[PDB]
Amino acid sequence: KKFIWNSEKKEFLGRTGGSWFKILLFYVIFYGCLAGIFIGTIQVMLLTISEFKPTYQDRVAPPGLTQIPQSQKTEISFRPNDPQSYESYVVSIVRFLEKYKDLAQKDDMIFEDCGNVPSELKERGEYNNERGERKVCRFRLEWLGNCSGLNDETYGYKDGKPCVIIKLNRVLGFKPKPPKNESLETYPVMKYNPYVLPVHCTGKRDEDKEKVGTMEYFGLGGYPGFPLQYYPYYGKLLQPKYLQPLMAVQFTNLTMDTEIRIECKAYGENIGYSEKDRFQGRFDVKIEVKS
Amino acid sequence: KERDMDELKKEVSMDDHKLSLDELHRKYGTDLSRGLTPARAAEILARDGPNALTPPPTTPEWVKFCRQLFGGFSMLLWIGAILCFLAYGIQAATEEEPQNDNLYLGVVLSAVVIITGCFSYYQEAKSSKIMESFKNMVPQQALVIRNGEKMSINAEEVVVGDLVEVKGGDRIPADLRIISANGCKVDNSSLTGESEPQTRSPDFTNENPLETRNIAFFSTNCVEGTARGIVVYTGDRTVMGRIATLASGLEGGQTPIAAEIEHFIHIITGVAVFLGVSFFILSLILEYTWLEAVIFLIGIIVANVPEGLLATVTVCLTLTAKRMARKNCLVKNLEAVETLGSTSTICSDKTGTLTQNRMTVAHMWSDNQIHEADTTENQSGVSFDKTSATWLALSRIAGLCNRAVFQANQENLPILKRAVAGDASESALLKCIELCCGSVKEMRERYTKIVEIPFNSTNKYQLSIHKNPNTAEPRHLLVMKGAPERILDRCSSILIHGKEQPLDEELKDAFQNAYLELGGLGERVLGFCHLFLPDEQFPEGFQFDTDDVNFPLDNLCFVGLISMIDPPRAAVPDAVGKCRSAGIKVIMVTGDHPITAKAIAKGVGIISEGNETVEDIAARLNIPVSQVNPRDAKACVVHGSDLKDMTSEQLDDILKYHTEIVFARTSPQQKLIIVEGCQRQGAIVAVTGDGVNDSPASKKADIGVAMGIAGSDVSKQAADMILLDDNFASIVTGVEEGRLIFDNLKKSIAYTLTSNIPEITPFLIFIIANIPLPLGTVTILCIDLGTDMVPAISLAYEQAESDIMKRQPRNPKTDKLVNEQLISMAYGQIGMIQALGGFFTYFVILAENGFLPIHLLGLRVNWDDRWINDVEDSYGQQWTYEQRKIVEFTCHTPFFVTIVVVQWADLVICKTRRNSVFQQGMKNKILIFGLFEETALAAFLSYCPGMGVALRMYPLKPTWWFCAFPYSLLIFVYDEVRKLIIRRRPGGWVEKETYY
Amino acid sequence: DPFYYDYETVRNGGLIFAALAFIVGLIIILSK
Ligand SMILES: *[C@@H]1O[C@H](CO)[C@@H](O[C@@H]2O[C@H](CO)[C@@H](O)[C@H](O)[C@H]2NC(C)=O)[C@H](O)[C@H]1NC(C)=O
Ligand SMILES: *[C@@H]1O[C@H](CO)[C@@H](O[C@@H]2O[C@H](CO)[C@@H](O)[C@H](O)[C@H]2NC(C)=O)[C@H](O)[C@H]1NC(C)=O
Ligand SMILES: CC(C)CCC[C@@H](C)[C@H]1CC[C@H]2[C@@H]3CC=C4C[C@@H](O)CC[C@]4(C)[C@H]3CC[C@]12C
Ligand SMILES: CC(C)CCC[C@@H](C)[C@H]1CC[C@H]2[C@@H]3CC=C4C[C@@H](O)CC[C@]4(C)[C@H]3CC[C@]12C
Ligand SMILES: CC(C)CCC[C@@H](C)[C@H]1CC[C@H]2[C@@H]3CC=C4C[C@@H](O)CC[C@]4(C)[C@H]3CC[C@]12C
Ligand SMILES: C[C@]12CC/C(=N\OCCN)C[C@@H]1C(=O)C[C@@H]1[C@@H]2CC[C@]2(C)C(=O)CC[C@@H]12
Ligand SMILES: *[C@@H]1O[C@H](CO)[C@@H](O)[C@H](O)[C@H]1NC(C)=O
Ligand SMILES: [Mg+2]
Ligand SMILES: [Mg+2]
Ligand code: NA
Repeated sequence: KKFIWNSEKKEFLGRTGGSWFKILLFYVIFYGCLAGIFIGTIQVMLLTISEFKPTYQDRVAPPGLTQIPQSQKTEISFRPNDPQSYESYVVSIVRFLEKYKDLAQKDDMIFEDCGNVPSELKERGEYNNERGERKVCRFRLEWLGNCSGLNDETYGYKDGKPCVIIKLNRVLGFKPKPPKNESLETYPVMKYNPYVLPVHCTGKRDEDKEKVGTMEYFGLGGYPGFPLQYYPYYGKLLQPKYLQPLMAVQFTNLTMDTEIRIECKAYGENIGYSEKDRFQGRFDVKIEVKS
Repeated sequence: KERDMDELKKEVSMDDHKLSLDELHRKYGTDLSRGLTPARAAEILARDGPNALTPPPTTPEWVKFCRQLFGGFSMLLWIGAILCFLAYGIQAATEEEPQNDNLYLGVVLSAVVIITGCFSYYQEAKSSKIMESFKNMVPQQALVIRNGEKMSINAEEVVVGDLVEVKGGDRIPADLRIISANGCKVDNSSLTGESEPQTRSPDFTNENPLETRNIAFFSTNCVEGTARGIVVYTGDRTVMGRIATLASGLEGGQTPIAAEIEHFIHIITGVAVFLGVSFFILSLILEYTWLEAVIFLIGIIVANVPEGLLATVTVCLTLTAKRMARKNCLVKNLEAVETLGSTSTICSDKTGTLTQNRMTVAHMWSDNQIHEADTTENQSGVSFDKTSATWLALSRIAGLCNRAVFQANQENLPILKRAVAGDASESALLKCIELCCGSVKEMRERYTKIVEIPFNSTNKYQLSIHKNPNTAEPRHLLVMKGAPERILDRCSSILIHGKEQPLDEELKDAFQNAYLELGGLGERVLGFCHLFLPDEQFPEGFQFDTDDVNFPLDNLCFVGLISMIDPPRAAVPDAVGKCRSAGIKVIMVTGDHPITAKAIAKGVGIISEGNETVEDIAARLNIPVSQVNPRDAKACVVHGSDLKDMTSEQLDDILKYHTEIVFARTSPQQKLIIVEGCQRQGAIVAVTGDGVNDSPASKKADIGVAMGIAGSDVSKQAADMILLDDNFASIVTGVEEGRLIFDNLKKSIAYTLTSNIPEITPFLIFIIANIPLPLGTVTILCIDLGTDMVPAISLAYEQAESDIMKRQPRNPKTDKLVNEQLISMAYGQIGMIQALGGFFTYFVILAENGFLPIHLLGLRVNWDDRWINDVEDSYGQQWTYEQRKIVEFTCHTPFFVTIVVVQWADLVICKTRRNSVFQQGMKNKILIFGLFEETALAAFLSYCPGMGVALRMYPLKPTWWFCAFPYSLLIFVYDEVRKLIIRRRPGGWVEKETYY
Repeated sequence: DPFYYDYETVRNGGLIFAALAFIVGLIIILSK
């Protein structure tokens, strides 16, 4: 009963040739109309959104806190001697900072020299297209001392006492608000509380906090945070080649051959946290410089 | 070697009955008037086993429970669950932080099969739980003569070769060889099917042990008189014993509904493996390795298996089975409820099934006029004219001169169903006078009987003289009854409206053609007469001692004849008409005499009025039967005497060219062969019987239909459906509900098969376009095992779109449950719109949150990564892992809601296969609740506090509930115009390709 | 701020709808 393939009375795979053509033609027209309908409705959907602002922005309420060495498990395990052991790290750091070189930020028509001191926020009008392409404040690698250097094509970084810079999640129209001068026990920090978003790193328990001896922060003018003069963001369409602020963190006194956990928590009123997302506001890392 | 054992039972039985009295006693070593010594009796008792059929093969409850966990459909969910743990075995060992979705899925599939097994098992076991409440097996002791003395012992304590005596009313224990009888009439109804009480005489008569009268049979009752017999067969070796053992040892077959289940899976997996394999090849062509491609093969195939369809189908069958139980039409099998709808040939039994198996007064003769009496079991028919002197005289002759009365407890029972002691003929006469002529109690004691003359072995006449208490005439009233040929000789006067007339041939020949009318109708005719004795020649003190001529045998006044026969049940003829209207070929199968079988078939509808048999054509032309052409006779009678010498091909030819067939005098084994012959035609056969001869026919039949009270216990257990009310119209109700649930199952199947496309397409393009997951697993379970449960079940409550009792029976090889038309609509068109609607809501949510639909291409590579917490969207924003994963899960929840939205219209369109929604109408209240529950439950699964915590289903922004609205409306429009064109164009395009 | 969504109000309305539509469905199958 399963050899209905053909017969002398015309059937193929179950039906005739004229029937195969009728069915195939119908399905082509039907699915063609279905495709045209889905495309027309998806076009109306595209017409319900603008080019300068996402309609819903509540799912990114607390900005994240990422790092340069996008590790497979947020762990930094390498050998202070073997250059190939830490190649995966340095490669990502150089590729990340490749857009921050002095040669990359050379056009004066799209770049604006903000300043050597963190200042107040810079609002470039509204988010519409009435104004031209907004300017992006420059951020030279020199601001991150001891984690930038004037190295060649390969940024000879720190083998012993590594460097891990932190970055605030770029959010459109987001205005960072640092904590009030009434700081609720925020771990020794500079008095530049009004024009910089503070970020403080620490261990995770009584063990990690003891293994991590000394940490040195680097930023704009020497402040451990992000300057307010670089916010808010006006989208990729209006601000292409935008350079968000960076802040490096170096762990000088580490206990070699020991995996220790570090939590870099960014503080502020407009900075939320989440017990489910260990990256919202805070940031974790597992460093282990095994010799 | 049990094959040979079954072949020795399908053979017709043999005996050693035809032997001299001395030969039988020597072969058995038994005294004829004394039996045997009790020690000899106990010696055989502990030799071959007590006289009782071996209990049925007990069926332990764990066996049938594990039975419900297997089958054909549940087997598909089992291999699917195994593939889930197999896929999980490959996934766990190979990837990091594996997800608990596949393991969650494997255990859920296992739970689905288990719960379905428990629910279906509870229903099948409930049918048996009420069936065990019908075993009212009352122990019946037998009267055996041993050591020259009479003794009453249990039937099991009876052995072979000993004298056994039976009284009128006693049930024959084992098979006896009558040695001395005295007016003994036995009831061979429950065994061979002989309706009228067949008498038993010690003299050997026919070569067939069934027709001969020197044999008493197992499970047969002695109607009247007494008789003696030597036990020949005992226990299971008995006649009905070998029949019962044969029924238990016969195959049950494959139900038509189960065959549709098998053909259903043949396509479900055919496309599942086609999609899985073709996509497995595609995935390896792209970039996915063998490790991941194997999981893709399993995921695509496993998703294409409707998990919730097993439970919905089981409940869908259970609902119709519930209605069967409401009308006292129980089904021992949960799926046997469908078999009636697929039936195209019903093999019915005459005695007990079609007929009431009880002698009843059929017609009366008065004033040269036939008067039909009411013969309905419930007494709801036409009443004759009961206001004439001819009627009062005839009624008095019957009510008075008749050896029949009621019993003790027979006081509250109805006039017909109550018990009467005596001859079956005398019992019928009593039930008719007690119903149409007041009461026979006072009507009998009124005319005081002086001297009676019972029936005689020759010239069978029964007369008696009574006193006349009328306040006008003191003359004695003599009454007599007998065969018309035995009373015409003893009559000279004729009664008409009150006055007498001579035996003029102008009315006497008119009496002969009427006698030939009732006789030709297959009934038993009797003649009643009376006469006024001259009190001047026989004073009030003269005692008419029964010796010499005290009553004038001749010169009597004849009033009229009274015929009688077992009538068909009340709703039997109408039901036969409904089945033939439905296209079901009705075939009478019985062991009764052909003279009555042909007449009963004429009266129920198996034989149409006007059609002639092969014999009828010859008699109409006064020519031999061998000359007529059998093609000229649409109907034909088949005797068991000729069926024995037949081949399979000959029986096929009888069924092919004869539309109305009646099998008479067919042995129980021949009943089995007849059913096997109808099955060779490939048509679905249903057997409706009651006696033990119907056990081998009902068991092998696709569905056995037995009588709840008037049916023997053996054929009642071998059947698949029982009629506790014995209303044969339940067969018509069964065929109606069978075709009804079949088409409703098609609708429910297409509904669950439609949701499959939007359930798998997200995961398909997830592999192709490399976009984030459009729909999650847990969200799919909320559809197949949550919301859609109510619409699928509510689709069973759908009524008929047109008259189902007007269409012809479905061809098994043609009208399949699931064909390429249903799939062309569910998987091809309707489900396709549901899939695209889901993708619409998918792109809508992502684009409104900053992920343009064009930007989502190739994003799953970094999207599914857990540590890349800065993935650039379309506006330049950076999304963390949970920030974007929350969006993905809150994109699965509205996708699930999108499914419910398109399922609104999908439910309304699947509700009607051909009629418009305006024609059929939204009167299905369960379906209305199906929409309300499905919708409200869907909103609960998204807005309850903690859904995004347990089921990872986050709340929806209110604008998503309308992203899928036009898709449902479009589905409704396209399917509505489709069925509209099916209405105006019943030709081919919209009917052969889309209609299913 | 445009980065705050009133999820509690929308969620509240969703459950009230799930209550009304369900109890009304119950009234539907109870034609009395
Ligand atoms: C950056 O690294 C240089 C080393 O190349 C550090 O310079 C040393 O600073 C200490 C004081 O902390 C002096 O005692 C040493 O003599 C310096 N050595 C050299 C070679 O210059 C410098 O301190 C580091 N900068 C920061 C901010 O930590
Ligand atoms: C850097 O860390 C080292 C420990 O690795 C500190 O030196 C140790 O001090 C303890 C006493 O508290 C001694 O028992 C150890 O022998 C010391 N080890 C070494 C290698 O010197 C050191 O004080 C830390 N320095 C700074 C600037 O934090
Ligand atoms: C991931 C993408 C590329 C897969 C595309 C699959 C499309 C082209 C397939 C999926 C289901 C298919 C249909 C399945 C059902 C029918 C009816 C049958 O009697 C003839 C084939 C026909 C008419 C098919 C046409 C092609 C079809 C629509
Ligand atoms: C592009 C689409 C939306 C337009 C299609 C037109 C639809 C919506 C119109 C066209 C014909 C209309 C139907 C005409 C006939 C009937 C039967 C009548 O007893 C009630 C109204 C009813 C049920 C109408 C309902 C609305 C209807 C189906
Ligand atoms: C086709 C028609 C007749 C079906 C009628 C049901 C429609 C109108 C109902 C079914 C589900 C409903 C939604 C259920 C849930 C929500 C969330 C709530 O916080 C606001 C209302 C909102 C957004 C409802 C809008 C109206 C809605 C889409
Ligand atoms: C289980 C899964 C594949 C494995 C998986 N994650 O595998 C990566 C482990 N590191 C989760 C996927 C889902 O949740 C969705 C699953 C999919 C297999 C196929 C499934 C089960 C379907 O037909 C519908 C849901 C689909
Ligand atoms: C915060 O308070 C300190 C003294 O407690 C003061 O020196 C500093 O200027 C204050 N900063 C602001 C922004 O008020
Ligand atoms: Mg499904
Ligand atoms: Mg019977
Ligand atoms: Na059966």
